[PDB]
Amino acid sequence: QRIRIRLKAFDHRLIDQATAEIVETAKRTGAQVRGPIPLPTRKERFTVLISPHVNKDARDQYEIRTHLRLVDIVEPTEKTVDALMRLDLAAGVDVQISL
Amino acid sequence: AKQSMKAREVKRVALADKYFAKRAELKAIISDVNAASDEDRWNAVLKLQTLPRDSSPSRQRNRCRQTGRPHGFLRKFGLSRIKVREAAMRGEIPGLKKASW
Amino acid sequence: ARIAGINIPDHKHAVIALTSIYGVGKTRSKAILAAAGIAEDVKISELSEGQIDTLRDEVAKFVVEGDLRREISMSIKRLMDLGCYRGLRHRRGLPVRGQRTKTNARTRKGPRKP
Amino acid sequence: NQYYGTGRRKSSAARVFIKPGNGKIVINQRSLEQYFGRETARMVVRQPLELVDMVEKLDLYITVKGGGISGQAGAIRHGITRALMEYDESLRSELRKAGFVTRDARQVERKKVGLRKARRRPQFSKR
Amino acid sequence: PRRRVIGQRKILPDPKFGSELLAKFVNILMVDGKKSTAESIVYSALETLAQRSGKSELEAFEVALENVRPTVEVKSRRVGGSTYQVPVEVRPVRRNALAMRWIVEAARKRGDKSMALRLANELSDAAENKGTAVKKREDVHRMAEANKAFA
Amino acid sequence: RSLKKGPFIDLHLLKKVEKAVESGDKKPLRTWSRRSTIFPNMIGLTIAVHNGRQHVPVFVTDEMVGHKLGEFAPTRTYRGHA
RNA sequence: CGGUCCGGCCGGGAACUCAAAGGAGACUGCCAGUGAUAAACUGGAGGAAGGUGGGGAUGACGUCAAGUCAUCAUGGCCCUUACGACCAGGGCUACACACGUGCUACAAUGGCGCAUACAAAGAGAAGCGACCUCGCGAGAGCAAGCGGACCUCAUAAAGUGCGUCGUAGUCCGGAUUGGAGUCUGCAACUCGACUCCAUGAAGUCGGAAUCGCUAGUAAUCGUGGAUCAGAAUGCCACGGUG
Ligand SMILES: [K+]
Ligand SMILES: [K+]
Ligand SMILES: [K+]
Ligand SMILES: [K+]
Ligand SMILES: [K+]
Ligand SMILES: [K+]
Ligand SMILES: [K+]
Ligand SMILES: [K+]
Ligand SMILES: [K+]
Ligand SMILES: [Mg+2]
Ligand SMILES: [Mg+2]
Ligand SMILES: [Mg+2]
Ligand SMILES: [Mg+2]
Ligand SMILES: [Mg+2]
Ligand SMILES: [Mg+2]
Ligand SMILES: [Mg+2]
Ligand SMILES: [Mg+2]
Ligand SMILES: [Mg+2]
Ligand SMILES: [Mg+2]
Ligand SMILES: [Mg+2]
Ligand SMILES: [Mg+2]
Ligand SMILES: [Mg+2]
Ligand SMILES: [Mg+2]
Repeated sequence: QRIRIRLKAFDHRLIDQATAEIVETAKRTGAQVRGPIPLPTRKERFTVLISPHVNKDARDQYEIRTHLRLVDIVEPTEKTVDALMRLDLAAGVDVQISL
Repeated sequence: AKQSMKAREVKRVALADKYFAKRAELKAIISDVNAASDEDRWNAVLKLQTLPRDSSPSRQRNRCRQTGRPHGFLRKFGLSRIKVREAAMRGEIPGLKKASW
Repeated sequence: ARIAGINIPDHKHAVIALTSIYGVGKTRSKAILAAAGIAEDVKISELSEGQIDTLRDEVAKFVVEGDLRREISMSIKRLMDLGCYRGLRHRRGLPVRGQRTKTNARTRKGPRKP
Repeated sequence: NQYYGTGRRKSSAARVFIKPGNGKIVINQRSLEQYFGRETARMVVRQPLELVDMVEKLDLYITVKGGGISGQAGAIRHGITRALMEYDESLRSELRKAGFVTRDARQVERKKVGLRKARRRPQFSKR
Repeated sequence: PRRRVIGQRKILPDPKFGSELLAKFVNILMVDGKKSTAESIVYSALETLAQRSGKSELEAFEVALENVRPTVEVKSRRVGGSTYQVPVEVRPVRRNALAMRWIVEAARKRGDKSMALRLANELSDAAENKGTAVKKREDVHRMAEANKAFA
Repeated sequence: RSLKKGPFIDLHLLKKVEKAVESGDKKPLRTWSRRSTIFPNMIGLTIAVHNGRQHVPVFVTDEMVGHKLGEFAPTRTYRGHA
């Protein structure tokens, strides 16, 4: 088969050390790996009133960036499966993997 | 924001989850276009008012979780714009830095 | 020339000609001329008399003249004697469909009175 | 071989392949008169190719994405000029004087808070 | 403009003719960013100026433009609450700018059907020194000669 | 308007007119239900409709059918400015 | 390049567009001239960009006993079978008037009809909801796909081509009112949005006065989001023409 792995996080340093962890766990265990590719980063904006009572035109603008990385895996061995299910990832990376 | 106004809100969502999203059957199934369009649909329209004046998610004012403010709400955070800003500058909301594009 | 609507219209195109008939807008006028079989860019000069009471025959299928004015005037007096909320806005001179009267009720109230 | 150029204007992006010899310009598998109805857009895509003289000497295969009419036509002209400077490289210094080498960096200014537009302010009254 | 005295932006020539003064004339005619609408009005007006009333088309356009260009205008000068009207010579950049602005505004307030035929009448009035775009020029020239003492 | 699949009336008003249907003319029926539509079944009754502070009596005639009860009880008092 | 049902749709390619990580680039660095052997100014070359390249964020000591005890917190005062608490209905939408901020107009650089081009930035699971069938229409029925560079919202409008209207209170304007509907919701009377038919006010460019803008700006044309069951001419964003 191919197994597809999506990574999303709020930081880009933390997300591509996490991809570097899973591209090098996967041909250390001996599989061709496809990627990693950066998908477009979805940025969500917010705009608040800062004053407790009036003054409409005084505002702040904030943002959350969600970075995305995609790795496809070519050669899903038995050794490859038990390697990258038991890996030491950080608290900021969300993983959702595809069969 | 007036302890009773929050208790009115806490009671409203707890009583809304009590009936609706479970027994929305009274209008989503019987008030349909087929052979139930006889008296059984009409008794369904009558039966919908036996349930309390609450129960409906259209009476949720959806206030802030800390202060209980009814205005300036943000559904992403659950907090008012005063408390979103006060906690974002403290670094409490993850990934929320000041936007400048 | 004149119709069963016994207004005397223009010598412009017929689809604007029948709009001068009270009770016929543009959709009704397009439905008259399509059922009478006569094109829209055709004036009522070039329209001979066999083509004009085929229009009077077709216009007579709607409630269109001062006979409709009676139907409109019965609609308003009925509310003005029912004593409902719409009749109170009608018998007085204030807007009926729930618009702002603090400002800008000016077409209903006439020019302003200091 | 194909000689290539990339040009862009406001939000448009054009790739340009030039091929040695004839006068066929085809754009998004349509030719110039079918794509650009406006004569001004036809002229500015022609413009780099009359300082360099090309009667029917270069086939141009161009595609373009994004923007509008004048954005795409300026993105083509910037893409042609980069392809011709790849083509012989002696063309640069007269193409500089014509101002065609400059990437036009004029972007739309963002809307600002408190303002009706990028710079339009609401109507002020003293009282 | 206190401190940063600037250059100026360079514009395209007209596509059909290679004219940069017609490109300025289409710009002055243009309303709300509609350039394609305004080129069709000028080209319609320049044709019916050329073909109905003597050829040599943009040769005829400057014959109409020569007859509305002012040579001396007036400008205020504030001293003590009594501010004089002093005649000043007009720059040739401003000469074309004032002539084309007076012709467009003359052609706007006519009663004919199209805009191109209002423009065509105003250019044929100006080529023969009549109309109202010419009379804006001598009204400026009358006022300049009236205040000639303040040179 | 409300759509064609069912006019609205409250049940406490529907039962109260039902017992004035058979048992005859009464005192005017006190109600707070201004949002109910007037049925055929109510011609001849007097419904006292609440308007915020009082109950205004409404004698039902045949042209009131299909209207709301709140239309015959004005909630705002106003008579001239100056 | 092969093949094709002529759609990158298949084989395939990693060039190009683009995506997002890393790096390079602009410093008055270089060349003249002016300058007090100065700091700095004018001009030129090269360059994608030149002198703060464009825009944003970033707001010194302080001023106005400026604003907020109704976001929250808090000193003092006051209420404690009520100034606390629950419920139904009404009200915040009243209307002789005056003012502020907007939207749409008074048309021909336009209105209407048919045909046909070119965007960006977003949102979505009690959600976005395609195809097909029914309805003039708002919508309805059925139901795929999508937690999304994949699916949907979602066919951008100004523009361009052809035809018509021919300077009129009009084929301009769409206020008001009548009738018939749809959807959301326990519930649209007071007091929702939208659709169809009919109605077709004022308005023909605005007194004294006054506002915004120095370039991708003004002007004009559409698109999206937050709030939100439903309910923008407001607010916050985005591109087109210019
Ligand atoms: K009519
Ligand atoms: K206090
Ligand atoms: K109310
Ligand atoms: K009202
Ligand atoms: K407005
Ligand atoms: K105003
Ligand atoms: K309502
Ligand atoms: K009309
Ligand atoms: K909503
Ligand atoms: Mg609500
Ligand atoms: Mg309203
Ligand atoms: Mg814009
Ligand atoms: Mg404002
Ligand atoms: Mg103010
Ligand atoms: Mg590569
Ligand atoms: Mg004070
Ligand atoms: Mg209540
Ligand atoms: Mg209010
Ligand atoms: Mg759709
Ligand atoms: Mg007029
Ligand atoms: Mg400035
Ligand atoms: Mg418009
Ligand atoms: Mg908007």
